[PDB]
This record gives sequence, C-alpha cells and structure tokens, in this order.
Amino acid sequence: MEYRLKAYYREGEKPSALRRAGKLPGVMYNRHLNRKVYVDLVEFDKVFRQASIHHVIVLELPDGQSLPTLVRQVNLDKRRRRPEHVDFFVLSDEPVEMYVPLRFVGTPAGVRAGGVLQEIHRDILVKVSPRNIPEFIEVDVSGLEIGDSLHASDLKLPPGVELAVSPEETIAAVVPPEDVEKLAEEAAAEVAEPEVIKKGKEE
Amino acid sequence: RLTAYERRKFRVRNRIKRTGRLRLSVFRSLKHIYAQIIDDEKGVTLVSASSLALKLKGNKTEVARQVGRALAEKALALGIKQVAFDRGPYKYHGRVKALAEGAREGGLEF
Amino acid sequence: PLDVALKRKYYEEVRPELIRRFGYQNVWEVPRLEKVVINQGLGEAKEDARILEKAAQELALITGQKPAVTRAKKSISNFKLRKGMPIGLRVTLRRDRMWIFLEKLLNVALPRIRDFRGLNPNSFDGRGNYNLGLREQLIFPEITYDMVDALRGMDIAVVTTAETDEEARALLELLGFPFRK
Amino acid sequence: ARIAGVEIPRNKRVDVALTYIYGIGKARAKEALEKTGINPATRVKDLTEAEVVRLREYVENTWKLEGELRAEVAANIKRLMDIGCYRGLRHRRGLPVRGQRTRTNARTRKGPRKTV
Amino acid sequence: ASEVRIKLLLECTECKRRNYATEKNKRNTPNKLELRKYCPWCRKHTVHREVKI
Amino acid sequence: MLMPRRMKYRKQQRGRLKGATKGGDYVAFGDYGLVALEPAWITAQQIEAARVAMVRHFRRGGKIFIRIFPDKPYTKKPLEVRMGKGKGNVEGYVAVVKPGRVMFEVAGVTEEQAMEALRIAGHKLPIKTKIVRRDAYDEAQ
Amino acid sequence: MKEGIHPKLVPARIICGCGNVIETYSTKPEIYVEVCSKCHPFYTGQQRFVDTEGRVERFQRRYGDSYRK
RNA sequence: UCCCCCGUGCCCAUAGCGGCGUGGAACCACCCGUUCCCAUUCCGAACACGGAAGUGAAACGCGCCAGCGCCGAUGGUACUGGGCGGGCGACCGCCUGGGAGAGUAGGUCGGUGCGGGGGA
RNA sequence: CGCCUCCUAAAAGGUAACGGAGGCGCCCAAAGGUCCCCUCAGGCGGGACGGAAAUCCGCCGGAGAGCGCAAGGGUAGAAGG
RNA sequence: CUGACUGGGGCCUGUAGAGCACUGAUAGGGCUAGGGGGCCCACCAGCCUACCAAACCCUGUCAAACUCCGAAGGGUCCCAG
Ligand SMILES: NC(=[NH2+])NCCC[C@H](N)C(=O)O
Ligand SMILES: [Mg+2]
Ligand SMILES: [Mg+2]
Ligand SMILES: [Mg+2]
Ligand SMILES: [Mg+2]
Ligand SMILES: [Mg+2]
Ligand SMILES: [Mg+2]
Ligand SMILES: [Mg+2]
Ligand SMILES: [Mg+2]
Ligand SMILES: [Mg+2]
Ligand SMILES: [Mg+2]
Ligand SMILES: [Mg+2]
Ligand SMILES: [Mg+2]
Ligand SMILES: [Mg+2]
Ligand SMILES: [Mg+2]
Ligand SMILES: [Mg+2]
Ligand SMILES: [Mg+2]
Ligand SMILES: [Mg+2]
Ligand SMILES: [Mg+2]
Ligand SMILES: [Mg+2]
Ligand SMILES: [Mg+2]
Ligand SMILES: [Mg+2]
Ligand SMILES: [Mg+2]
Ligand SMILES: [Mg+2]
Ligand SMILES: [Mg+2]
Ligand SMILES: [Mg+2]
Ligand SMILES: [Mg+2]
Ligand SMILES: [Mg+2]
Ligand SMILES: [Mg+2]
Ligand SMILES: [Mg+2]
Ligand SMILES: [Mg+2]
Ligand SMILES: [Mg+2]
Ligand SMILES: [Mg+2]
Ligand SMILES: [Mg+2]
Ligand SMILES: [Mg+2]
Ligand SMILES: [Mg+2]
Ligand SMILES: [Mg+2]
Ligand SMILES: [Mg+2]
Ligand SMILES: [Mg+2]
Ligand SMILES: [Mg+2]
Ligand SMILES: [Mg+2]
Ligand SMILES: [Mg+2]
Ligand SMILES: [Mg+2]
Ligand SMILES: [Mg+2]
Ligand SMILES: [Mg+2]
Ligand SMILES: [Mg+2]
Ligand SMILES: [Mg+2]
Ligand SMILES: [Mg+2]
Ligand SMILES: [Mg+2]
Ligand SMILES: [Mg+2]
Ligand SMILES: [Mg+2]
Ligand SMILES: [Mg+2]
Ligand SMILES: [Mg+2]
Ligand SMILES: [Mg+2]
Ligand SMILES: [Mg+2]
Ligand SMILES: [Mg+2]
Ligand SMILES: [Mg+2]
Ligand SMILES: [Mg+2]
Ligand SMILES: [Mg+2]
Ligand SMILES: [Mg+2]
Ligand SMILES: [Mg+2]
Ligand SMILES: [Mg+2]
Ligand SMILES: [Mg+2]
Ligand SMILES: [Mg+2]
Ligand SMILES: [Mg+2]
Ligand SMILES: [Mg+2]
Ligand SMILES: [Mg+2]
Ligand SMILES: [Mg+2]
Ligand SMILES: [Mg+2]
Ligand SMILES: [Mg+2]
Ligand SMILES: [Mg+2]
Ligand SMILES: [Mg+2]
Ligand SMILES: [Mg+2]
Ligand SMILES: [Mg+2]
Ligand SMILES: [Mg+2]
Ligand SMILES: [Mg+2]
Ligand SMILES: [Mg+2]
Ligand SMILES: [Mg+2]
Ligand SMILES: [Mg+2]
Ligand SMILES: [Zn+2]
Ligand SMILES: [Zn+2]
Repeated sequence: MEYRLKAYYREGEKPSALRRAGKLPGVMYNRHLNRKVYVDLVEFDKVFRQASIHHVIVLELPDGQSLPTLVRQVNLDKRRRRPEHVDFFVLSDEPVEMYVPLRFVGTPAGVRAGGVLQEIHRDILVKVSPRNIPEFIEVDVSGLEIGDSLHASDLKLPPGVELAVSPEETIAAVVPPEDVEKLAEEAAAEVAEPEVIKKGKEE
Repeated sequence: RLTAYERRKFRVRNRIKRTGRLRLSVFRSLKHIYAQIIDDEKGVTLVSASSLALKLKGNKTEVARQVGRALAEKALALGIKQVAFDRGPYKYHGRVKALAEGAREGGLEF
Repeated sequence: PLDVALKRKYYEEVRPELIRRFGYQNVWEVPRLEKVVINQGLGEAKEDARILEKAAQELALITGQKPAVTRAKKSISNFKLRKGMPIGLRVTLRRDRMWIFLEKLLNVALPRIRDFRGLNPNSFDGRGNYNLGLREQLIFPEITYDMVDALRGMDIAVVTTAETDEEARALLELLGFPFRK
Repeated sequence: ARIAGVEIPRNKRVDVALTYIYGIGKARAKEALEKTGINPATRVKDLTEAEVVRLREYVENTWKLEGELRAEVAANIKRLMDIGCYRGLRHRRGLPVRGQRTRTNARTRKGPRKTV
Repeated sequence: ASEVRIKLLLECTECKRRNYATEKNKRNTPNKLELRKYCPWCRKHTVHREVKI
Repeated sequence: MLMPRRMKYRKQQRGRLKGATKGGDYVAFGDYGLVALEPAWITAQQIEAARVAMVRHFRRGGKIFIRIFPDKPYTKKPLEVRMGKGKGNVEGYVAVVKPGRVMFEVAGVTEEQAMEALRIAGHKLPIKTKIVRRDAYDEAQ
Repeated sequence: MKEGIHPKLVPARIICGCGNVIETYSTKPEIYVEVCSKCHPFYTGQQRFVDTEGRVERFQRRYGDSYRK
C-alpha cells in the first residue's frame, strides 16, 4: 500500500528533548535536498511496522509539501531496543536500489520430512522505478528437501525490476531439525583441549 | 607493477636529488636526445637543449656531443656552472656519455 | 639473418594462410614466434656428478647455443636438494637459431621419436603458447650413439605472439607441427 | 636408433644381431638377409651403408615390430580380459594361462614365493 | 668471539707495529688475514697481516 | 561444548563490562530471540544448558541459533594457595555479554513453542533476559 | 653472442635413408639419419607400415557356412 | 595566453583495475640491422650502437563507461576533558564543552607547475 | 637475579606485581665499502623422467616473500637477489 | 618576569569507542578440493549422501600482546595574560 506520515521541521532542538516529548528525530535527503526533520514516535511506529523500508511512505510536511520517501536507515538504541533516529530517502523519478519483500509460496518437501525452512533473505536488493515497486516477489520453495537451497539466480522477477545482488547469493535453505536423539551423542562427545599457537623458536 | 625501467629511473634520480645540485636530465629517444637543467626545489627548468630543437645532423653520438656543448654555452650565460648528471634510466655510455662529455667541454662542472 | 627454409616458409606460405583464416587488419597482429626456451631439469646431477657439462656440451651441439645453469630456489629434503645447487640447463633460442632448431626439430627429431604418433594437441598454454617434453637426446641429428653416455630429455617451450590457443594451433600446425588430434 | 629403432650390436654377425629386435628371431634373420642378398655372417660394423638401409627397408615394411607388436599383444590380452573369458581371467589374476598345474610351481607367472 | 672465532691483531708489514685488533673465523678463514690499512707510523696505507693476539 | 579450537594466547586479562552490547543487538536469523538485560561472563556450561533446554522442549523440530561464543579463557588458582606465584590455570571459557545482546534465536516452531523454550533457557543463565520477536526494525538493520 | 663458448653453426647436409636431403644449419656439416618427415609413416598419410587390417577379427574368419539353415 | 605531443615535477587512488574507442603529419614507440662502442651466469629479450622500409598490433598518450577498487557528507549515536548525581555491587544517569567508527545520500575513469617541439 | 622484543602502560616520555608471552651470552673475510644490474611469496594453465613442492614457459599477483637468529618497527622508488 | 595556570597557533600520539582490511578466534548457510559411509565395482572408472570438512563467499560476531579507522584529552615549541 501507500502509507502517509506527518513530518515536521527542526532546527536546533536537542534530540534528547524531542525524544523526551515522544518525537523521533530524523533526516530527509537525496542529491538535491537535506533537511532535519522529526516525526511522532507512536505515529511513526504504527506506520513503520507495516511499511518498513519496503513500501513507500509519503511525508506530509508543515509547508504543505508532500514527499514520497523510502525509509533508508533506522538507528536503534542498542540497550533499550528502540528507534532513536530515522533516515527518509526522498524518491526521484530515476530508478532506485531498494529491498522488495520475498514471499515464500508452498510448503517444502523437506519441511514435510521434519525439516525447517531457513528464510535467509526475507527481502532482496533491487533497482526499480519508484512508480514500479512490486508488493512482493513470490518464490516457490515446495521442491526443497533437507538440505536443498535457493539462490537469487532463481528469482522470477516482475517487469521493470533488476536484481542488485549477486545471483549466487543464498535466499532460502531447508535444514535438519533439532533432535533430542542427538543429545546423548553430543553429551558423551569428548572434545580435546584447545591448542595454543606455537610462538618463537617453535612454530 | 613498476617496470625495471621505472625502478632504474627512480633509483638513479633519488640519489641525484639527495645531493641538492641542479640536475642535468637527459632523455634519449630512438631518434633524438634532449637535456634540461632543473631546479627541483622550485620544480622549474632553467635551460634546455636538444637535437630536435637545434635540427641537428646524422650520427647520434656526435649529435649528442653537440647537444651538450649547446647546453653548456646557454647554461654559463645564466650563471650555471656546477650540476649533477642525471643518466636516469640509461647506462653512462654512448649517446648519453657523449652528451655529458659535450657538456663538460663547455665548462659545465661535474 | 640467414636464409633458412622454415623461416622462408613462415613468410611465404604461413602468414598468408593465417591472414586469410582470421582476417587480421594489421600486419603486426598476425601470430609469429617470439622464442623457444629449452630446459633440462637434470637434478640427477645435483650432488652425484655435477659434471652435467656433458649435457651442456650436448645442448650446445643441438642448438648452437651454450645453455645456462639453473640453481635450486629453496632447499628440499625429500629431493635431497640444497638451496643454490645446480639442477639443470635453460637455453633461450630466438631469431635464426630458433628457426634453425625448429627446422631440424620438425624434419628430423620428432620423426626419430620412439613409436611417434604426433604432438599432443591439448598441450597449449591457454594463451597461445605450446610445450612438449622429450624422453631422450639421441632424437636430435647431432647427438650420435657414440658420444652419448646417459638418457637425458628436455622441456621445450614454444612462445608465440598469438593471444589465443586457436590462433597458435593454426600457426604451429601450418609450420609443420604434426598433431595427432 | 638404427634398425629398427633398436641400436643392434656391432661386433656380431647380422643374423645374430637382428635377433636383438622385438619380433625377429633366428627364423626371420635368415629371411631378411636372403631377401636382400646380404652375407648373413657379416658383422654389423662391416655393413656397407647401402646394405644397411637395404636391410632396414625390408625389415620395417614386412613385419610388425617393437611398439606396434607390443601394443597388439597387449590389445589381445586386453580384449580377452574385457570379454571376460577364462583365459582373460587367468590374465586378470596373473595366474598361468595354458592349463598348467598351480598347486606347485607356476613361479614364472606368480613371482617369487610369498610367505604366510 | 669463541674458540673458532678468535680475536687477532693486524700488524703493519713494513714497520712491524700492531695497529688494529679484529676477529675472524679460523675454520672459515684458516689463512692469515692480509689487509690494507692505514699505518699511522708509516703515515700511508700498508699491507697488515694477522698476528696472534 | 563450545570453546576455541586454537588460540594465540592461553590467558586473557579480565577487562571491564561497561556499555551496551557492541553489536548483535537485532534479530538476524530466527523468529524469536533471547536478549541479555545485564552484563556477565556467560560460561560455556551455561550456554550448553540453555541450548539443551530448548532442544528438549522442542523434542523434534525447530532450529536454534547460538549467537554468542565463549572464547575468553577463565582462570582460577588451585585451591588453598596464597597470592603470587603466577596466574591461575584456565578452568573454563566464557562469552562476554552486555545489555542488548541477542544470545539465542529460534526458528521453525510455533510462537507458543518459542516463548516457552526461550523462557526455560533464560532460567539457566546468570542474568535477566527478554524475549523478542523479529521486527521491521530488525529487518532494516 | 659471447665469444669462444658457442659451437659454430655452419651450413649442413642431412641425408635421410629415403634419399631426402635437407639444406639446413648445424654444428656438423653432413649428417645421416634413418628417418625423416618425408618418409615417416605418421607423416606420409595413413601409410600403415604393415597392419592395414580393418577389423580384422572377429568375423573375417567365415570358415565357413557349412552349418545348416 | 588556446589545443596536441615529449621531458620533468607537485598533490598522493576522486589519480587504480576492467571494458570499449581513438592517435602516427609531428613526437614517442615498436621497428630495420648487429659492422663499430657496449652487452647476455644462455639469448641484441634486456643493456648498447648504427639506422629509417613498415606499424600504431604491443607499449604509451587521449576519450568514454561506475562492475570492482578509491573517496564520502548531513543527521543521529558511541566515547569523552571538565562539572554533578545514583547503585551493596557488576555497573547506570544529568549538565557543559569536544565528538567518532560503521552505515546512508552522494563523489570519482584525475588535477596542476615548469621547460621543449608542433598546430592555429 | 644482567641484556633484548611485545603486551600490561590509562594515544608524549616514564611506570609495578613470584602479571601475560618469547629471545640473547652469538655470528659474518662477506653477511663489510662502493659501483652497476635485477625483483618477491602465492594462484591458475602448459612441460620427459618429476612428485603438494626440484628446473622451464605464459598470465594474474604492492607486497602477504626476503632481510643469519626472538619480537617489534622498518623496507622493492630496497634494507631483498 | 622568565613561574604554576590560562588564550591562540602549529607539530607529535594509537588509548576510549569502533572495526574486521592484516594476525588469530568464530555460529550458521552457500559453494566446494580431501576424507567417512552407501549403490556399483577391480578391469579403472561411475553415481549417491540429513557425515566430518580445507579454501573461497554470504550473514553474524570476538581479541592486552589484531587494526582499514579513531576521538575526548595529553605532550611540546612560539606569541600573549
Ligand atoms: N565529557 C563527558 N560528559 N563525559 C561523560 C562520561 C560518561 C559518564 N559517566 C556518563 O555516562 O554520564
Ligand atoms: Mg514502542
Ligand atoms: Mg630463532
Ligand atoms: Mg611483421
Ligand atoms: Mg590445453
Ligand atoms: Mg602467446
Ligand atoms: Mg641422432
Ligand atoms: Mg628378438
Ligand atoms: Mg596341461
Ligand atoms: Mg590346472
Ligand atoms: Mg584484572
Ligand atoms: Mg563466572
Ligand atoms: Mg578469573
Ligand atoms: Mg598471581
Ligand atoms: Mg587466576
Ligand atoms: Mg567455567
Ligand atoms: Mg554482548
Ligand atoms: Mg534469570
Ligand atoms: Mg552491521
Ligand atoms: Mg663484445
Ligand atoms: Mg669484444
Ligand atoms: Mg607526459
Ligand atoms: Mg611545483
Ligand atoms: Mg568492464
Ligand atoms: Mg589504448
Ligand atoms: Mg610514423
Ligand atoms: Mg602513415
Ligand atoms: Mg661483433
Ligand atoms: Mg665499422
Ligand atoms: Mg635487437
Ligand atoms: Mg633498446
Ligand atoms: Mg631502417
Ligand atoms: Mg594500439
Ligand atoms: Mg588505431
Ligand atoms: Mg617506455
Ligand atoms: Mg560520469
Ligand atoms: Mg583519507
Ligand atoms: Mg563512512
Ligand atoms: Mg557527525
Ligand atoms: Mg567524568
Ligand atoms: Mg565501584
Ligand atoms: Mg556530552
Ligand atoms: Mg556539545
Ligand atoms: Mg572514535
Ligand atoms: Mg564518519
Ligand atoms: Mg576511477
Ligand atoms: Mg603530469
Ligand atoms: Mg605546456
Ligand atoms: Mg609550446
Ligand atoms: Mg609503555
Ligand atoms: Mg605503551
Ligand atoms: Mg606511552
Ligand atoms: Mg626523557
Ligand atoms: Mg620470582
Ligand atoms: Mg630464558
Ligand atoms: Mg660478494
Ligand atoms: Mg610463480
Ligand atoms: Mg603447474
Ligand atoms: Mg609428469
Ligand atoms: Mg611442477
Ligand atoms: Mg616480511
Ligand atoms: Mg610576565
Ligand atoms: Mg618557560
Ligand atoms: Mg596554553
Ligand atoms: Mg575496546
Ligand atoms: Mg578478522
Ligand atoms: Mg563486513
Ligand atoms: Mg574489548
Ligand atoms: Mg573489540
Ligand atoms: Mg594493547
Ligand atoms: Mg585496541
Ligand atoms: Mg569501505
Ligand atoms: Mg576514514
Ligand atoms: Mg590533539
Ligand atoms: Mg599517556
Ligand atoms: Mg595541549
Ligand atoms: Mg605540564
Ligand atoms: Mg598545543
Ligand atoms: Mg608573558
Ligand atoms: Zn707501519
Ligand atoms: Zn626420409
């Protein structure tokens, strides 16, 4: 979909003051503009948990302007697991690199056999027109056993969208599951002591 | 990847420029020979001479020698006397050597 | 530059067929021979009798050129090898002696090889050069059974200006190199 | 590598020398020197060069020798070992081939005795 | 210095005075060192020869 | 259980434990994570008890990701000796863990399965913990 | 070339057994060889020195058809 | 003073790798030779000399391209001089001044000094 | 138990513990002076005996080789050959 | 009048933090020599692996004796209080 988010301008307000008033600080940029912004945290969080660098967010500004952006970067407070700053990338008419959600259709035969589908990439990096952004990219994984894998070279891309990663990059795999029957093997598995790399006259 | 040519040139010339004298640089093409006296502190050439610019005759070795005399005569009229010879990538031999001998005959001190 | 039949065959016959087979637009683009490097990795003379001068007297008769000593890079215990030890001969043939050697090589030497069935078509550099080894040195017309003492072969590198294996296959085959496949 | 690729001994008679070739025995030595009219008692050191290539020519063109003979004998042992017949099995194991007893002897085919 | 790497003196062969002390490896260099050196008595260069220290 | 196969040095100084975790603060592999809420040296024994507790709750199925590794040698002098006479002997290995670090992630399993396995695992560790689920914030990292 | 180290190359005859003679260069002015490219069976087409055999076995027997049909 | 080339410096990859294209009148190179100077642990490959039929194929120079490499903000954060608080501790905060690294936007297929030859 | 190298050492210098790791008590007549020349390890392909690795050839390869010996600094525009 | 301390200016530095380009460590996946095992075989090859796994790549990390980076400060000289 196409989400909307009120944004506001900030000059010399201190980020800790804005964040204490419930406002997430941010920035807007492309080759033409660079402006210090802030959004409302609860408002931004409602949108971002859905939009999430994948779908377009339109920023309604206080001067009346509206600008179509991709979230380019989210900085998290490593202690509290909270966003502390956003980068809004203002889209132009030229193509753009971006991540399109991968969507894994079907149940693998390995998963039926007891396995686990490891979704290695959940989106994929890609150049596409900002008027061409597909909602997702379907991938058939129903023929993967334990342990087969899928790569970006197996992506059936919609029209207008070019792969921006190496075709040899792994996107999914189906791996063996955890098994209690292996525990007693691993428990009674003696692992020898670490070797210390020879130093000096002995090497 | 430097060539043996570029290594030879750098090696010869670093040693020359360490002594702080004006260098007599010499470029030897298949056809012609050239000379500049260079102040490396200013990065500036003070006096030149070459077969191409004097439209000189046939035998490359005697041509080289005459180029040296020519360089000397113009050098002394500017006050230049002492100098350091910059064989660059060439052996001190033949055409280069002749140009050096020709410079010395003209009173360049080296 | 001497008049040698192989060199003349290169210019008169070989070059025209190469220009026609590949359509070169510059005369310097047509494949030619750069050098022929002969190597004896003797090593059976390391310490024993470093009187490989026997072999140097041989290669000098074969090529008209005095080969030069190869010395061991590092020391190798299993090969019984001390760094710096003399372990063979390399002689680099260019211009008329290169032609003069290759001339006798194709006419006389290769035919005298035991159970000869043609040069190995797959021995090409991947960049347009070729290599072949020899099992003996009596193969050559100058080295007679009388003068010989031991059976010493060699490596032969044939370096061309061709950028690809196909152009080099063309040039060598045209000069008279007998390939089996 | 005179004839034929084997540098046959000088000092010895021609019939005797040519036996030092894979494929030429006492029988074919008589055949080569008659068919080229060479005294069979002449030492190899005394063959006129005309005689040599005369002797060389007939020998190499008439009979399979050295490598071609050896490749052929091998090719026959190979095909016997591929078509899986009984003689082929005996060549597969290195055992004798012409029906001999193996409880004892057969040391030529088996090699020197292996202890137990 | 050791048993095989000995100390030694260099003696000016013209005036016989010992002008330099040095060392060598008498296994590697069993012959007596002959070297040109300045002799300050003769006030010129001179063949000096190894002499026991 | 986990420990380096080789090392350049047998014994490490103790260092400090200040600050939030350096990296590894977002869910990178599985669907749910167990986040450290306070610093500690987590022992190789503790990680293995945490891993076994999750394997046993899953019985058969699922995938566990262990995102910390005990590479720091832990040293203790022999009992009843005095101070001095050199550094103690290596008795074990620990992983340094600071607040915000995602220690374990699980995948291939229901939400109720993951919540409960990460809870039992957390009871084996010498620190308070949080259970998290992969977010858009995790994906944008 | 350096002096006094290289064997001098002079014009040379090479006489093969097949009468072929090559005008080349060598350290020896006249050499006799037993074979050359002009007569070697690999060179001179499919000159099968002897075994122009074909199959040869395992059917050119045909001794005979006397068994019935 | 403008454009091309040859020397020779400076900045120190925004200057590099790769791909493609282009240049021989001039210059440069390959080139033609190995008598002469000089030269090869063998080799005129190199070094060197004497040349001038050819070719810009190689090299070099000059363009174009952002796949790699190189450079890289703004914003925010870590950390912190100095000043204060809190916690039994491991450790955690506030003020004031300073402020990265990673990453994002983006930049880059160089710029410039001196002399020499040619051109307009 | 003297001496050298690194760390501890809190970005000048210095800095302790029966703190963490290694080395020295030699050597070289060239392994020294100077002049001239040369450039590595490694990867791939090719080559008789010949091999993971001997010697040869081609392409890639800025320094990961080398520098008598510990470690560190330095270093091919050489301190290496 | 040169001092502690302070202003400005230059130069020196490798810590905090961070990073992974070097030296090592490292979980998983991919790719993939070599082993384990399984069909098939001895006639020398061939296929298969939910096995261990080098190199390489991706994702994600660790380091007093790691550093492609790198502060705050500190040191020192000049002029001024
Ligand atoms: N220059 C400074 N403000 N330094 C503050 C040091 C950190 C301090 N202990 C804090 O977390 O608050
Ligand atoms: Mg919230
Ligand atoms: Mg040592
Ligand atoms: Mg030509
Ligand atoms: Mg090939
Ligand atoms: Mg080639
Ligand atoms: Mg012969
Ligand atoms: Mg016989
Ligand atoms: Mg019987
Ligand atoms: Mg029987
Ligand atoms: Mg401590
Ligand atoms: Mg503990
Ligand atoms: Mg402890
Ligand atoms: Mg202690
Ligand atoms: Mg202890
Ligand atoms: Mg422990
Ligand atoms: Mg942590
Ligand atoms: Mg707990
Ligand atoms: Mg990251
Ligand atoms: Mg000479
Ligand atoms: Mg001479
Ligand atoms: Mg230029
Ligand atoms: Mg300048
Ligand atoms: Mg390209
Ligand atoms: Mg070009
Ligand atoms: Mg021209
Ligand atoms: Mg023209
Ligand atoms: Mg001469
Ligand atoms: Mg003359
Ligand atoms: Mg030449
Ligand atoms: Mg030249
Ligand atoms: Mg000419
Ligand atoms: Mg060109
Ligand atoms: Mg062109
Ligand atoms: Mg050049
Ligand atoms: Mg552009
Ligand atoms: Mg920089
Ligand atoms: Mg950056
Ligand atoms: Mg900033
Ligand atoms: Mg403080
Ligand atoms: Mg405290
Ligand atoms: Mg602050
Ligand atoms: Mg501030
Ligand atoms: Mg910093
Ligand atoms: Mg930055
Ligand atoms: Mg560029
Ligand atoms: Mg310039
Ligand atoms: Mg100019
Ligand atoms: Mg001009
Ligand atoms: Mg210190
Ligand atoms: Mg220190
Ligand atoms: Mg210090
Ligand atoms: Mg002091
Ligand atoms: Mg003590
Ligand atoms: Mg000791
Ligand atoms: Mg010496
Ligand atoms: Mg190599
Ligand atoms: Mg190889
Ligand atoms: Mg082999
Ligand atoms: Mg090899
Ligand atoms: Mg080194
Ligand atoms: Mg005062
Ligand atoms: Mg004072
Ligand atoms: Mg001050
Ligand atoms: Mg740190
Ligand atoms: Mg690393
Ligand atoms: Mg990285
Ligand atoms: Mg740390
Ligand atoms: Mg760290
Ligand atoms: Mg440290
Ligand atoms: Mg550090
Ligand atoms: Mg970078
Ligand atoms: Mg930087
Ligand atoms: Mg500072
Ligand atoms: Mg300090
Ligand atoms: Mg200061
Ligand atoms: Mg002070
Ligand atoms: Mg200051
Ligand atoms: Mg004052
Ligand atoms: Zn005296
Ligand atoms: Zn013939």
